[PDB]
Amino acid sequence: KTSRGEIIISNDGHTILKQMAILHPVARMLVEVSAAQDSEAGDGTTSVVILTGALLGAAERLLNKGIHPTIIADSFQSAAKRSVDILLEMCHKVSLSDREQLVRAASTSLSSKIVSQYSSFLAPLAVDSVLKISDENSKNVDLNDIRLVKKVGGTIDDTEMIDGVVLTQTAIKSAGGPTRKEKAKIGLIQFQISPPKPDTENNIIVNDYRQMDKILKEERAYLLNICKKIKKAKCNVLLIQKSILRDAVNDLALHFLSKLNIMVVKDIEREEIEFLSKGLGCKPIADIELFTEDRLGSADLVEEIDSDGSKIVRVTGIRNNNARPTVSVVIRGANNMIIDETERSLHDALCVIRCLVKERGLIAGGGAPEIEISRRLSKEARSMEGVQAFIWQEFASALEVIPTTLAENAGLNSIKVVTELRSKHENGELNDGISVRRSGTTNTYEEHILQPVLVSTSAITLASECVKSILRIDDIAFSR
Amino acid sequence: KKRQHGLEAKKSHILAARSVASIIKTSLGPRGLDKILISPDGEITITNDGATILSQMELDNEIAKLLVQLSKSQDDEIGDGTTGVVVLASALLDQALELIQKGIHPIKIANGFDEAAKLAISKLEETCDDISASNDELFRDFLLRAAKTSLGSKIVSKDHDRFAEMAVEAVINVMDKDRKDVDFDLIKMQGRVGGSISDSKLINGVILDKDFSHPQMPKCVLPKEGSDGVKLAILTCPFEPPKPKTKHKLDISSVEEYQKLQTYEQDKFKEMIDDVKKAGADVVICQWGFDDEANHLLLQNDLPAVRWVGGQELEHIAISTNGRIVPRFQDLSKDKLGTCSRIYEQEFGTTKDRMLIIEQSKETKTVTCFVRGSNKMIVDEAERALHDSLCVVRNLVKDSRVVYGGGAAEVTMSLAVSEEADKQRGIDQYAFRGFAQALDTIPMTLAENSGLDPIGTLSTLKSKQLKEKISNIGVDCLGYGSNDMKELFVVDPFIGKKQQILLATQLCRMILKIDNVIISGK
Amino acid sequence: AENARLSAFVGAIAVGDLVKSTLGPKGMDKLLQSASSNTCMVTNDGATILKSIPLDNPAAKVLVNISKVQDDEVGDGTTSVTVLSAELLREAEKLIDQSKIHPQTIIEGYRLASAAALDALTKAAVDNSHDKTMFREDLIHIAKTTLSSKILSQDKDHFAELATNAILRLKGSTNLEHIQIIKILGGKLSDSFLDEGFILAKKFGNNQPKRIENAKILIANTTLDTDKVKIFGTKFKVDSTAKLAQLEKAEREKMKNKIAKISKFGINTFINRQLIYDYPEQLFTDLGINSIEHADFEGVERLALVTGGEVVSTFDEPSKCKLGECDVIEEIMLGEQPFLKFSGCKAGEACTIVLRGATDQTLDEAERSLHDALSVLSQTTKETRTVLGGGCAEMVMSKAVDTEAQNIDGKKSLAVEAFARALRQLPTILADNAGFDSSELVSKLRSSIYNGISTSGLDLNNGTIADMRQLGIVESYKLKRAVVSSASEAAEVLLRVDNIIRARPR
Amino acid sequence: GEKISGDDIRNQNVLATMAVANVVKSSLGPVGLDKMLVDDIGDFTVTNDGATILSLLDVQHPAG
Repeated sequence: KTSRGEIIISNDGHTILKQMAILHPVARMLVEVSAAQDSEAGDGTTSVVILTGALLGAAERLLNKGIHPTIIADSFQSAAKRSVDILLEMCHKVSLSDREQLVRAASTSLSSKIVSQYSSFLAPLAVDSVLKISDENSKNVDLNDIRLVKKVGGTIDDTEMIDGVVLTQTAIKSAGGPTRKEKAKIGLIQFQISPPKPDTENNIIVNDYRQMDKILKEERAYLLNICKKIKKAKCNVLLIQKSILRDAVNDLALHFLSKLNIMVVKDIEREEIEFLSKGLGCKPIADIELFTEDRLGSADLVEEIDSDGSKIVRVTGIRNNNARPTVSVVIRGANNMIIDETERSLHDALCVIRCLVKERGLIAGGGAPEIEISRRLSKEARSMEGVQAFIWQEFASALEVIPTTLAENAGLNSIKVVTELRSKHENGELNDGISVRRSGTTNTYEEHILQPVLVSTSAITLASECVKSILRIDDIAFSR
Repeated sequence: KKRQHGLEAKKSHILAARSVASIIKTSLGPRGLDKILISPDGEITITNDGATILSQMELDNEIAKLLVQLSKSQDDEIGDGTTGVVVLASALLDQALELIQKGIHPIKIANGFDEAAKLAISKLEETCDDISASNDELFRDFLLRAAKTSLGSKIVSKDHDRFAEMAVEAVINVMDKDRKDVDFDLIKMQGRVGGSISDSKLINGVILDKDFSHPQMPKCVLPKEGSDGVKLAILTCPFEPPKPKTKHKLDISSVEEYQKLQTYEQDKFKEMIDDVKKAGADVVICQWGFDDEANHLLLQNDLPAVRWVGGQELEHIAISTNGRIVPRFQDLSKDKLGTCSRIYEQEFGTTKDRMLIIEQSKETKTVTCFVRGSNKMIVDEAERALHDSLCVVRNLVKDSRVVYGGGAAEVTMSLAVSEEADKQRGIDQYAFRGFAQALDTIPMTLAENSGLDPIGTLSTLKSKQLKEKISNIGVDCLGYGSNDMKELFVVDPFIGKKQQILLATQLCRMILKIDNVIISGK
Repeated sequence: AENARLSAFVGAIAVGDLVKSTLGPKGMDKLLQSASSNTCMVTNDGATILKSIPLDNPAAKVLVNISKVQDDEVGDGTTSVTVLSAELLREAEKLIDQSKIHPQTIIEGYRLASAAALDALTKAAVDNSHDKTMFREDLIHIAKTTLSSKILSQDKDHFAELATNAILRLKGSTNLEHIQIIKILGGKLSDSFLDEGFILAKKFGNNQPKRIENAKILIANTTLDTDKVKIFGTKFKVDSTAKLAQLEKAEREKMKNKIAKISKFGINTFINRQLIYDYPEQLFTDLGINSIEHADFEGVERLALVTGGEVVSTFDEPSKCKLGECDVIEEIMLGEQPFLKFSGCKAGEACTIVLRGATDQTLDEAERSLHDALSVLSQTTKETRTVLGGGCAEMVMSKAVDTEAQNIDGKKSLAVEAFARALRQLPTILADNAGFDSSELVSKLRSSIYNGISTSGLDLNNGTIADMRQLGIVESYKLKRAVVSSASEAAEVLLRVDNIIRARPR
Repeated sequence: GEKISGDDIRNQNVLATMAVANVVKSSLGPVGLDKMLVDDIGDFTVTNDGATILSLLDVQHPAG
């Protein structure tokens, strides 16, 4: 519960630490760790967030040894670099474009909250979203091209990704004359339709009572002449930006467009115009002088879906195909709480494949990387014969804290799982991990338990960076 | 009243004493440091003793009573090397915190300690040596080797040769020729503040704060004409002119009856001094005061006397002089006279109060070490340090087995329990190893105060004890270099480490079983 | 002496003991937690530490001003400036009180010691100058001395090649505004890139192409926000809205005439100081010209040094002024927000260094490292003399101070020797953070210089005495003279205080 | 801020939801009866519909 009364129920580590009130100076820097995990990884935050406080138990045990923090910090730096090379040896070869692999790999991040029951329909929507927007050259693939539409009502089973421009805001609805728009041009209006009102002082000298209504006739004619060129261009769909700023709109603009059967929508953010201009390809119109038919786009049909009282505008088809299309999906949920649960759930699936495009490597998680790295570390740590032998070995003992927590959080005995892990991973092959459904250890490939290598690399990097910043502070001083 | 359930009272309750016991951790070994504890009455007691601090210290959590209850039995059982033992008593509860996080049941943690405790003692019985197999001369040589490491612990360890002959010669006076016996009850050490700490001598007897009254004679008479022990005597009944103690009334019907009451005490004044002079007893101790008119005649008949002597010191005098304190004036006889070799009053300071000293040069039942020092605070600390030496020799008497000290015992049994843990397997393999892991913290803590690498020394111990089974290699507390304890004459009693570790293990079994804490006011 | 100076000695030492852990390359960083705004900052340099900490002692506030002097002149290793003055206050607690010597005489002993200290710094200086071949190659190792005092030293070898090529592109530029430092969240310190050009954190327009070759960039200070602001106290007097609607619309064409004057230049890129309305923004799309806006003040100034252009307000003449040209202006997205990457500048007038780090505290703090390191490179070009650091310079001066004490003799030798003993405590404090033996390392270094070996020094990595020339420890004479001369005169004023006057708070 | 962990949260949440639930259970079935709510602002509505009552009722613990 925030100071304003906002209630947020989630297990997300980045969301909890965002509104968490921390009175400890060093612990306030732990929020930055969760901020970097969302920017770099951005997927499986519930599993990654444990690395923030996992090394705290290992660093506390080393304080009694009297070892200088720089030696402890530098030992974690080399241990992190060696841990990355270990993850690169066990990765699986995965093609860039595929079908079942993207569904199987993302299904690990798709299932966290109870909403995973409806994730069967979310997997085709998450894969096709990246399948449409992507590049074979492994680019950054900005997630801003995929917009999440939040609508109250319905169920997640009704969630469907729209193949064309979608509008969240509705029209004024006062006139509401036209019930549909098809085979009409869709324009983008960056200006507003209002009687002229310059920012400077405006003094209109009226010497005759007939000039009053004449000014009204001029306001009707000046604003209609703009609509005359729009009607001449056969554009029945107009998009106006936020109308609460300055000019807004008069009440006579409805009867002008209703007679011409032209639909108009307002209160659109400036950032939304840039998003809609990419997919639709329509050149925005900043004034009536530059307004023409070449800048206007076109569409086959525009249907307004009305469900549970909430109306939404959907555009089908794209006339001019550009090199930067955009896609969007309409999230249907009972309340904003479930919508926020699906919001963070869809952020994970988009980050999983995005890391697979940059790095095609894939490694099986769920207890596998923690024991494999600790085995190759403490074994090589004994050959150091020095301060690095008593640190990396203790750091390898901190890697089993994650599967120990996963066992206790699942109700299973911790040692009983670790005994099965330590015995199997001794020799070891691959794919061996913790299974919560079967209550034991089995193949994680068939259990849909995986994780990208780039995510695991960025997770251990930020985990190693977290202990560096904690050990970087040698004293607590209260400044002014 | 607060509501505590789950890990709240199953962890912080143990973590409480964990932070409290870590305070005295810096006092472990001769390299330790002292502490200051202010009593609730305002007095200040400065000592490093783990049992003395925790006794007078007032804490909050009720676990403090569990630590004091153990120290009560340790004093009557072993009570040897308290500064060394008090640290390892709480080391068993620190390892149990790690097994709880691993998912082991708390009772399975407690029951796993008693299983590995019996096997660790059997391993220590391999390297133990028998001191009783030698003669009395070599036994006293073994005491001198032990008094170096064992006796010297706390401060004043600067010069250990002054108190070396004090503890050795104390158990020589009272002992059996077959070397089976102990009496620590008749040995009491009463020290004073003065002179230097190196002025301590061996004087068998008691030191009385009360001197000879009526300063009209000599402070001390060394010889005696009658010889035969100066004829020491003590009157149990108070010394007063005889009168009925019960309620009574006097009826004087004539002046003659009043005059007879005048000669009443006058006849008793001569009767009491003649009965003592007839026996020829020089030393006569009156328990409660004495008569003012008799304060002279005692000197007139040469009868030194004292007043207001505690009953506790009177018991040590009668057993030392082999006499019997006189219960009644009519029962006074020469058969109850004691034997005192020499008696004198110490000059002490300039004036102050002269301390009467009774001394027996020959064999006597009451053994006492003459102790003087400049510092007043070191008095109670140095006495209790040598008071534990009475139980040190007792451990060498009742138990003829002696093991090499220096923390080498816990390292020796560490390799045995590690091998015995693999026979049971199951979940007890980590539980049995955890019991030996807690004992491995003792060597690492010894090197903490000395500035030596805890693991670097411990790694050499197990590596050296692997090739040779001799236990003489142990942790070096004082920085003697090479870790051989045979050349350094470092030995510890077998029963000392046995019971103190076993009784601590038996107590921690019921401590880990605590779930809810209910506290009610007195 | 007693009640006159009480907290001026111990209070100043207690402040230096807090930053004692921050001195040296093996030291650690202190956390500054402000009681207001609930913010925090992690900095090694005492300039920010001493500024934000409440100081009850007026003598401690004086240490802030002398810290600001070394902050601008040097900026790195400024902790030893106030610590050296704190040791002079400790020795003054004895000679003034115990030995009973007037404070001015103790000051005079430091005055003659300051003159003898300047003679030891000049004679021991090493001249590196003339040919820039071996000079620039030595700047790699010379910079590494003061480059990283932090826990970030893993970036030393990486930033050593970037800092060396930074001054190479400047070609003798002594202005610190000609270099561009970019702070980017995420990544590692080894991921820092250095290219010839500038990278802006802004973006292009909606329809602006992502790649443009041989583009001509031109900036300006004008305001495209809307209409025309004209002069103050204006107004519109019209008969009706027929003329009013034309006046507002015509000025959109009047600004297009100014944009038509821009098209006469033939520039492929335009940059405005203030915001731009949508209509003049779309006119730039018809002409195929990029647009950049939202630059408060330094936004247009930092790009003018890189492109080598000039602000043109009038747009009147396509002949005079300046026309900048960049080979490839293509927008390159780095991290999250898209960035504008420029390449192929017309000249080497400026340069840009890109830094990447995971922690935001590392970006702000390491910015001062490269900012101070480039100042050192400019001083090594101007001042041709350099010295050797790493604890050796303090023992060399101690040899000259002890030599002058034999000539002066008298009772002032107690103050002269105390100045030498104060110079002996600095390497003790310098080696205190590493946790090695002080009596072992100082005795080997102090006795070796008396034997005629000036190349030795304290090595805190291996914990022994090693050659400072082999390890690459080199300090310029400008850095060494500024620290010693200021710290010697810093405590000179603190010893002149015979009374404490506390004013009534407001 | 104020943070409590363990069963204390789940116990106070169930007891809070059960207390306000037992108030509307009297309207169950044809034999149910309406109840009155005092808004302290001067407005009152007597109905058995839980949609309006739960909207008018001030929720103490955020779990309600």
